[PDB]
Amino acid sequence: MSLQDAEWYWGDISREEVNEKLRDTADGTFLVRDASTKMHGDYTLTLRKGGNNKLIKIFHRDGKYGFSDPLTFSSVVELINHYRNESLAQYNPKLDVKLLYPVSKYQQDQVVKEDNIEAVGKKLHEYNTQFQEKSREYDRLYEEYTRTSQEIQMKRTAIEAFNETIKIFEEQCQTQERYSKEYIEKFKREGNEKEIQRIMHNYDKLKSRISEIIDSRRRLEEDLKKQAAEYREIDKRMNSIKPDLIQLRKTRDQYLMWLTQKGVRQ
Amino acid sequence: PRPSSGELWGIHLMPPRILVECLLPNGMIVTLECLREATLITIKHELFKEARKYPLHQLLQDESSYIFVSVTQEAEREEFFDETRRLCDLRLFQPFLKVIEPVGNREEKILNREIGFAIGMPVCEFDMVKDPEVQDFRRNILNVCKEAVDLRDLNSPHSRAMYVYPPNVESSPELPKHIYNKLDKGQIIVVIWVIVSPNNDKQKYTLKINHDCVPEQVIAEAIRKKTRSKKLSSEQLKLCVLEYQGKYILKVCGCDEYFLEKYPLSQYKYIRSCIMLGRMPNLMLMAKESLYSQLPMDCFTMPSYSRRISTSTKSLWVINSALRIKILCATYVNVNIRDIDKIYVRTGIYHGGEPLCDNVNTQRVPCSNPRWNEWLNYDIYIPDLPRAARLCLSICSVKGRKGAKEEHCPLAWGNINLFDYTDTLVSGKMALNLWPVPHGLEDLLNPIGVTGSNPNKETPCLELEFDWFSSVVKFPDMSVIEEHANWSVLRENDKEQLKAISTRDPLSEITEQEKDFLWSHRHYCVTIPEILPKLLLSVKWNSRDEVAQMYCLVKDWPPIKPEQAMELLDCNYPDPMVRGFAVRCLEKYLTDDKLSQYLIQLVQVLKYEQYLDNLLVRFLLKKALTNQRIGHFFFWHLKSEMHNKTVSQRFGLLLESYCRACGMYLKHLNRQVEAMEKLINLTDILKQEKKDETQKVQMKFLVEQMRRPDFMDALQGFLSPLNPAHQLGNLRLEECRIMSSAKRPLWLNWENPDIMSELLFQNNEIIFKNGDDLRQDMLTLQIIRIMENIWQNQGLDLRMLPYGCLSIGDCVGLIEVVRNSHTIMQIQCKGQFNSHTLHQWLKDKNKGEIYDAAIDLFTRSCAGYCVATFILGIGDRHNSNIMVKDDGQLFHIDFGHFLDHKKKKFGYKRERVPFVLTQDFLIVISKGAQECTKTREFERFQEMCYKAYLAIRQHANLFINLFSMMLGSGMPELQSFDDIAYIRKTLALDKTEQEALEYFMKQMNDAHHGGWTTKMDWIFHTIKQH
Ligand SMILES: Cc1nc(NC(=O)N2CCC[C@H]2C(N)=O)sc1-c1ccnc(C(C)(C)C(F)(F)F)c1
Ligand code: NA
Repeated sequence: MSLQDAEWYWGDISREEVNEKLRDTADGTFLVRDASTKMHGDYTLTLRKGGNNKLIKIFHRDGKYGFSDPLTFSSVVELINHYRNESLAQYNPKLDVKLLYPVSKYQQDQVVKEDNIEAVGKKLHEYNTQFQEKSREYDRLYEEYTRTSQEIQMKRTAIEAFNETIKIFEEQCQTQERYSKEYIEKFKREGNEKEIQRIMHNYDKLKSRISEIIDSRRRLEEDLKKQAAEYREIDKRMNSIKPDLIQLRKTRDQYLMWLTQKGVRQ
Repeated sequence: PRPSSGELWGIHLMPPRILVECLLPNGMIVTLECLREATLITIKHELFKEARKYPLHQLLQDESSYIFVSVTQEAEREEFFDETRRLCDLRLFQPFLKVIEPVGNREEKILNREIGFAIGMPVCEFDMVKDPEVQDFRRNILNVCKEAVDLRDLNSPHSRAMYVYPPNVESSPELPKHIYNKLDKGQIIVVIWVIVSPNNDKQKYTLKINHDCVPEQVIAEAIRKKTRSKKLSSEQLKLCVLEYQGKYILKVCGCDEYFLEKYPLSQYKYIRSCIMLGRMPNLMLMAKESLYSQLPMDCFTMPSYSRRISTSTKSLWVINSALRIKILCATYVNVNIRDIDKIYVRTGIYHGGEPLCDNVNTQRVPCSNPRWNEWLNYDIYIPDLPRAARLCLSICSVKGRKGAKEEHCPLAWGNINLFDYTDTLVSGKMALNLWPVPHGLEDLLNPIGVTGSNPNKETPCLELEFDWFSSVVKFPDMSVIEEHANWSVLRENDKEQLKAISTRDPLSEITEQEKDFLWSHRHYCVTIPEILPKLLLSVKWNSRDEVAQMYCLVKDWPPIKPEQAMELLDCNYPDPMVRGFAVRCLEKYLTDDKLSQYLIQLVQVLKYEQYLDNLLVRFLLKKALTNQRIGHFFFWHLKSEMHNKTVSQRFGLLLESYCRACGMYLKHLNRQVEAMEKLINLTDILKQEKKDETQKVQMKFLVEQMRRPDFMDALQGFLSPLNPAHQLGNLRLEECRIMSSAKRPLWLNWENPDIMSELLFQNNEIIFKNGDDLRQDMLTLQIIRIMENIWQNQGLDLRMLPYGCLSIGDCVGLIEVVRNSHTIMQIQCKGQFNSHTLHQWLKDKNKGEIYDAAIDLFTRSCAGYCVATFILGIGDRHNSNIMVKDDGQLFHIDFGHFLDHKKKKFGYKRERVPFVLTQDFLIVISKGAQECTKTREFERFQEMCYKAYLAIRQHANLFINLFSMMLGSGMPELQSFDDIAYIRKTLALDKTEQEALEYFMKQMNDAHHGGWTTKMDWIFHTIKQH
């Protein structure tokens, strides 16, 4: 009856705040708040239906409140309890998602244990100190993540480039093998030994070059494996921190709300 | 942690001599020692001289029979046809060159290299790709290229000149009265300059003409004063005027900006600026031919890929089934087994940002074994699927440790179009490589995110299977849909409410009552066409019955203002008819001026397109290829994001077509890109190898490098990417330096090669910055410019200073230097500073009669930044990020945070006043008065602020829309509509206008501790005083 004391009456919280509370919740989840217009006596009902938050205006004129044209209810609490037992079919022929699960403010005031303003103020400090610290670390991690991602991309391109390079030096061998075959045969017959050695010497030079390039690629293949492992480990660390960080902020954010709550207001 | 991007792989700069392995056609290998700056002509010549000493020499042809081929850092095997290029500029992977005989299509190979250089990617990669959609795009987009190139040569030379040098003009001729009153009897003094032969003397004629004079008339007027000393019959005279009126064209002195078009002179942005500033316009007259000879001949070739060979149907509406999708398995996830309990796959069916039914999870399974084999049922009927329907999924982790409370975090996400670009309903098995969760995104899905498989194939891979109807299923054609709508079949109170709903902002809450109300009255809605976005959101997009009906409305819908039409291109309106409609509005009503102004956003919403090929991309490309000022920024906004793998396939395909058809501008863009790449390499050396060294040592290294011939070539004689109308000539090496700031920015200066450069733009000073993300500043500066324009058009002269800021790459950018301006901190540090130091400084700089003007300028500038930074919620100002010009103009620099950023990490719900006017500023504004808030000057400043605030508030739609279009942009500070909710608060959109002003006054008082008064009564807001 007391609308101020109503479980689902949250007052002046913004649409966004309601979105957070209705995030990924089951159909039938509802709460009532002041209209965004802040007009003194209009309230807005927010109902969860089919993955979406509905906004349903609650019309306030003369003595009675309601959705549709015939203001049939004399108080706000009347309407919600009379939509809490039944379906929504009498606001609209369609719909009929009722009103099932509310959003209570009392399970939320559970999480601030302390009564006095000093204990709450001390804990707010602690959480907020932990929060900025953990945020800073998550951001450091995300830069390392980003840097590493780039470096891995660079290295992958560079391994490809090694591949192309190596093929080309291997084609040079093959090209040398084709031409020089007939020349060394004939050269032997013409009795020139050290000309043969010059050809073989260039061929040795080419093949050892190939060995260098292949081993240099081999090394870069190693470095990539290592970094690929570090990248996944940075991803692990971020996935542990992230959920704890969100919950940490949500705690801090309501200690601040609690601190505001018993504290001098306009 | 230091791989190197430079002249070779793993090295930033080649040493002055370098050994280079040369592979001859006979199989031999020769090691040649080369100068790092040597050209290929030289290197080839040396090689073939040396090759005489090696075996099998006789099998070698003439050295002019061969070119060099090698592997580049992009892993392309590249043939070097241009032998004038220096070795150090080749981007070799390793120092070797292979001798080959040139083959294939030489002109196409050369064009493709130039294209690939511009866009940062070899275009051969495109030929590889298997996706039908990609190859279809590359082919069909050629229609748009040919259309534009024909529409270019139509009228030649004039139409080609209009392309290269478009009119830079306001969107309307009409003059605000604060501008008009600056005119003397509706007339403007202009100075026309001519360069006269043989000796190129500069002669000055001064004219007084009607502001609305067409440039042809201005030329005739100059002809009149010129031939006036000579006396002649008024018949021969104006026959002489007529005949030679069109033998000349007008140009701005100092930059390449032309008036080629019959717009009124005061409509050209340069002239309009001159008027508002009481600056003398200086124009240069020249013969029409000396310009049209400058014009390159642009020719467009069909590419070879337009010449190549390539590779049971049921309606979606006859399929009677519920939507059913199967999650099979994921390859891996990165999770710490000890920190999480189980993992699972979240899914949803989305149209835009809205679910079409509620979300559905698979079951939870152990981290170590990501397998489901689960058919998920969705509550929707396959015929009820809208054309834009997407599948949005994520692999999520769940941790159950504290009481009954759980922590759900997304590991990876992906989105899929339920229909492909041929309108085929997807079916069968599908494999999706997933994407990293965007920084700051806490939601379990990411429907805003792009569709498609992550091109990186070492990523979590999620196998899916869609249902098969034993036929290929297509979306029903328009004829069918159109028919089904015909198969369906108070007023003053209603009319007012309808209007009243249409006057609200995009992000205004719309109740279920109002949706039904809107939908019911939808036919009358056409009477107020701009209600459309709101009517579209009232539609139930999971019912084919309502959509079919809405399609018939759209077909016949009256166009709406571009500023409104643009909302329909944001992430909330995925439907292809709706977007089509929006684009046809831009076609009819969007001036090139507005298109340039909003280009940043229009490019960004391209990320929201379901398919490569769409009306929006064709329109933009077309505009980009018929206007080169649009073309310039079109290119740099796309290229700056090419490092980002979400968009790089799309943008690279768009950049390729653009570079094919853009003509000779490609040569200029490549010169710009080459110049930036030397600046990136240079600053990478400074930030990596030289990172521990003194400024003095670093300054010695910067100097020695800038004198290098290959560096001079690249950094001299190109167009400025900030304003391509500014030509960058020779470096002034003595004014170039590394700034003391942390990321080691470079302060650069160039000669203006313009012959008239003394009159305006004598210095081009640019800060090149590598290592900070400039996208947020760039947006902010753009918003400031759009604000300044709004105010001017209302007759409010509030002089902002949106300096040039351009992001060219990943965390790399250019800032335009503002001349003769210093920070407040710099000021306080010369001339011991009390609160009066600033006003004293500004006094010393303006003495005598010009003193008042400097105060006036500082006051107006002040007002504008006070209002804008309030509205946008800029990072807090201080003496280091606020600057002042010697003539008194005040402006802000280094924005770098805005909107709700502070609320996220401190949890305080408040609106900051970022710019709080310290006594120092009040003193200046009050001309040194003892009590500063009581002066009439300060009342005047207040009214300015008030006016400025309500003007922007009146335009709230525009700004909100512009921000909405940035949501998928990757800016951590703007990630969803909640970030935009901030400006709804600072603009008090949920209040009345009078309430909003009261609110703005209150914010100023709370921040300044009193002193903001009202010239109005509390009740009616009517003038009481005076
Ligand atoms: C628009 C603009 N104009 C300037 N002008 C001068 O600095 N001048 C002008 C002459 C003397 C000298 C000075 N004030 O000492 S600085 C500047 C600017 C804007 C935004 N950021 C920056 C930096 C330095 C923070 C950045 F980002 F580049 F690192 C500079
Ligand atoms: Na000059």
